[PDB]
Amino acid sequence: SGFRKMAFPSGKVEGCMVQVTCGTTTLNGLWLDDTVYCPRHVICTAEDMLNPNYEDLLIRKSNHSFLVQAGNVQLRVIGHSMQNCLLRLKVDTSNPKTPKYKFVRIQPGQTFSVLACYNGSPSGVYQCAMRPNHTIKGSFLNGSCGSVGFNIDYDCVSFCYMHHMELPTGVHAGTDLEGKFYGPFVDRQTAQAAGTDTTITLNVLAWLYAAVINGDRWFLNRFTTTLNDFNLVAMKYNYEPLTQDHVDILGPLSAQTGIAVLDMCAALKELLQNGMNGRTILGSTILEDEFTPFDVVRQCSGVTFQ
Amino acid sequence: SGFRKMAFPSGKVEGCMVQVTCGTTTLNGLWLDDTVYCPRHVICTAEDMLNPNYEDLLIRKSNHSFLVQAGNVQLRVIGHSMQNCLLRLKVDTSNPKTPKYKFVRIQPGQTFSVLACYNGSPSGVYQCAMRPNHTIKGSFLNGSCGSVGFNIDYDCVSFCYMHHMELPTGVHAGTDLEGKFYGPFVDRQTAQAAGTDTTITLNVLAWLYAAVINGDRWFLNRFTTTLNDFNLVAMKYNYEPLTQDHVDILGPLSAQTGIAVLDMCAALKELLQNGMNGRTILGSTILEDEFTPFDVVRQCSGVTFQ
Ligand SMILES: *[C@@H](CC(=O)OCC)[C@H](C[C@@H]1CCNC1=O)NC(=O)[C@H](Cc1ccccc1)NC(=O)[C@H](COC(C)(C)C)NC(=O)OCc1ccccc1
Ligand SMILES: *[C@@H](CC(=O)OCC)[C@H](C[C@@H]1CCNC1=O)NC(=O)[C@H](Cc1ccccc1)NC(=O)[C@H](COC(C)(C)C)NC(=O)OCc1ccccc1
Repeated sequence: SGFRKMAFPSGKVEGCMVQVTCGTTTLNGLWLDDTVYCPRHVICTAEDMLNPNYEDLLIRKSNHSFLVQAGNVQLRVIGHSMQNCLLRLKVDTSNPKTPKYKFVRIQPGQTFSVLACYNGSPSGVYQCAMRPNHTIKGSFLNGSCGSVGFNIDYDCVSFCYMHHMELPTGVHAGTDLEGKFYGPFVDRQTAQAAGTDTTITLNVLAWLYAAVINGDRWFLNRFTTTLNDFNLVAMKYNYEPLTQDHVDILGPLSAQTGIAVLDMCAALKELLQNGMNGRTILGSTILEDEFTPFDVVRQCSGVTFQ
Repeated sequence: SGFRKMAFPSGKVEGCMVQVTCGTTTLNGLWLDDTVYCPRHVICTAEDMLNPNYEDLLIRKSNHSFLVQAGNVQLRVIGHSMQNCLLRLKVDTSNPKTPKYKFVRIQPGQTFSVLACYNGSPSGVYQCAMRPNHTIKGSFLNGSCGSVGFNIDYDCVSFCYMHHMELPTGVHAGTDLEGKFYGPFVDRQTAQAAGTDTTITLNVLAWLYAAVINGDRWFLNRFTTTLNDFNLVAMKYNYEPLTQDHVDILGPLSAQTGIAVLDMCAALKELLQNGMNGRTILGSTILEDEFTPFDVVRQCSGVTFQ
């Protein structure tokens, strides 16, 4: 029993974190086989973070412009190239701790673990959702750039995020490991703001199923709803519209609990309209939207506490 | 910016997790140097979990009664002994991945990271506080026994918890790494219940400081309180009494924000009496009590957003 925001074990990722220095700028890099990946803003001049031309900045660099440190060991850079908003540095040594890995671009509403890092040294690990507005609600300080997000399946690490910047609202923006930003953001310190965010409906429903699996039914009701009638309410409360695909994704959780998806939607409709009446769900006074259906299945028992 | 429940990176601990089997019972063990530590209830007969006499059960075992698996490698047991509620198994191989480590008994209100494990395989990592009633609000399923809790300072792992049991309320009980239970619990399936819990006042105050450091002041007020007058209110709302030692611990956070501890106590008094008026603090609609002053200092900027 219990239900916690749970990150993946971070060991396979810790073995890949290095420090990258260009001029007086230091940030984190990710070392896989003979390549080190890092945010390309490491090459920005101290004087110009507003209008960098990265092609013009990079052509002025040699391999020995870049210093790469893995623990106390210096890695010699033997090649470099830009890929979108990252740099790919070739080094003289393949990382002996390289795990089985893939690069994946995650989708809005999906979750991942973040390994917060400073000066190539891992400091903490926590779970994040990719928000509908393509930001994450992370926890990052100066020095955290190049920290990575990932998921693990069996023994394969799926890297999905590298950290680049903080927006005015205190939320975070970054790229996949091909260097393409999540959302409309750009790596320059020109004024940018996160779009309006939305509550991840699918995740709220998954979490209500988690609550039932774990033994709590207080918030259910005798009613049902149509998908379209639910969506009228969803719009009012700034929830994402529910789709048939989302209904199908919830099949396994529905089956384990014996609660039809549209019946759980009716329960959710009532919670939105009436509130929770001073009660909690899985220890929460609010409706949680950062657990996916996959996350619920991973963490909860396969046997419902009936 | 941001504020998240953040666990320590788990790699140093993952390298120590093994599987221990006696008869048909399998659980997790912790492998450090040439010793494997695990819950002694691994030796319980399938028929008797109510009244085991562990001395009588253990004397009936040989070294080869115990099977220890590290990944796909079998570790030969060459000695065994009971220490309180754990078994200490001596094995033929010292763990080459043994980190610098200490065993520490943590105190109520303090936090640690839990590495949830099944069949010797780490599955997830999350942060827990030791509750005043000596339980933790974990997330554990069948097979999780022997999962460990820890903190990390510099490169030293301070192990503080090994998991043994779940109580009727869905909360968790276990031992330190000397095998002594936290709280009045015993490792037998005789009826037991967690004592009434209390809110960790020191942590709530630390978290209010975190909110100020990160830029939010909405909940402050023009008032102060005496320690004793605060405690009258604390009793009413089931908060731990605040002591001068707790006031002294909050010195550094008070200094960084320019908010005197008793002034923050007045702010907290008002929040208890009046509620939060539909507002949130660090994204929370309630008062969070699972971040210590140390946790706040670890995670927040050393510069207040004034
Ligand atoms: C990682 C690098 C670093 O630490 O540099 C030293 C400050 C850092 C990660 C953030 C630090 C605190 N929390 C974080 O998540 N990233 C940066 O500082 C970004 C650096 C950069 C990006 C692109 C080109 C060149 C440099 N910059 C930002 O995150 C910046 C905010 O700066 C700080 C110092 C306040 C964090 N964000 C930004 O410029 O957003 C666009 C914007 C929005 C509104 C007004 C102006 C600009
Ligand atoms: C770890 C071992 C395991 O998985 O065994 C197979 C079930 C497991 C961890 C819990 C599983 C689910 N969540 C957990 O945190 N621990 C146990 O199952 C404990 C085993 C044990 C303890 C002491 C002597 C011998 C065996 N037992 C319990 O946690 C038990 C609850 O059992 C389950 C199966 C429902 C989890 N708790 C208990 O007996 O508490 C005392 C009590 C309270 C009220 C009425 C009767 C007894």
